[PDB]
Amino acid sequence: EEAEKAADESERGMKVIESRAQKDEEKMEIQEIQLKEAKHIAEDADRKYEEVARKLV
Amino acid sequence: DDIYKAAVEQLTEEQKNEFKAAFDIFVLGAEDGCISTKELGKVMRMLGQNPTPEELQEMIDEVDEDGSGTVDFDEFLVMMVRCMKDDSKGKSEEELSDLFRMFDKNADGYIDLDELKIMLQATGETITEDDIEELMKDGDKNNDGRIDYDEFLEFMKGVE
Ligand SMILES: [Ca+2]
Ligand SMILES: [Ca+2]
Ligand SMILES: [Ca+2]
Repeated sequence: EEAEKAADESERGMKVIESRAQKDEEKMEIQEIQLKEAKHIAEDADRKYEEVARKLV
Repeated sequence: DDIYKAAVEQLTEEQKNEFKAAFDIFVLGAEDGCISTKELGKVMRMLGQNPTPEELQEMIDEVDEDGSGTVDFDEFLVMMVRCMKDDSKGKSEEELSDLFRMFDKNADGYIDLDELKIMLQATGETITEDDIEELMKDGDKNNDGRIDYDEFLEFMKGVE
């Protein structure tokens, strides 16, 4: 009976922690996408700023 | 650029290999294959200090030799060797006056191209015509054929 209790609790732990891990995987993918987008926007902003500074001079 | 390129050429081969490795690390995944304001600021954050954007622009302008607005390997060496200030400890005003006088041997107030050339000839090193022209331009600002004292003072920046 103690072994069965341990097995049931362990099965639940597997389901919940696997859900956690999948959520972490989706969050990493989303964060990488956001990071790349932010980096490209920053590059574009820097280029436009350099152009505007040349024109300003 | 003068002291910078001098220090660059003073580097060893193993040092330059480490510099190339660090460059590949900085442009790791970049889109221009060089270190721009974005990539330089990313590296600065990875380190800890935060750099001003206008400061990033002024720095990239103090290391480039091409005109790309980004730092490549040839400019990576300059950006990674500029730490030591070679052009510091300016000579005393009396020493500067002595320099101008001995460069103006005929006592006239101007360092004509003849004096500069004979000086380069006297130094002993193999003087290339391109070197003569570049130094003549660096000194003689208005390009009148002679280096006055103000133009000579201008000739002391980047020199030590
Ligand atoms: Ca460049
Ligand atoms: Ca003279
Ligand atoms: Ca002149």
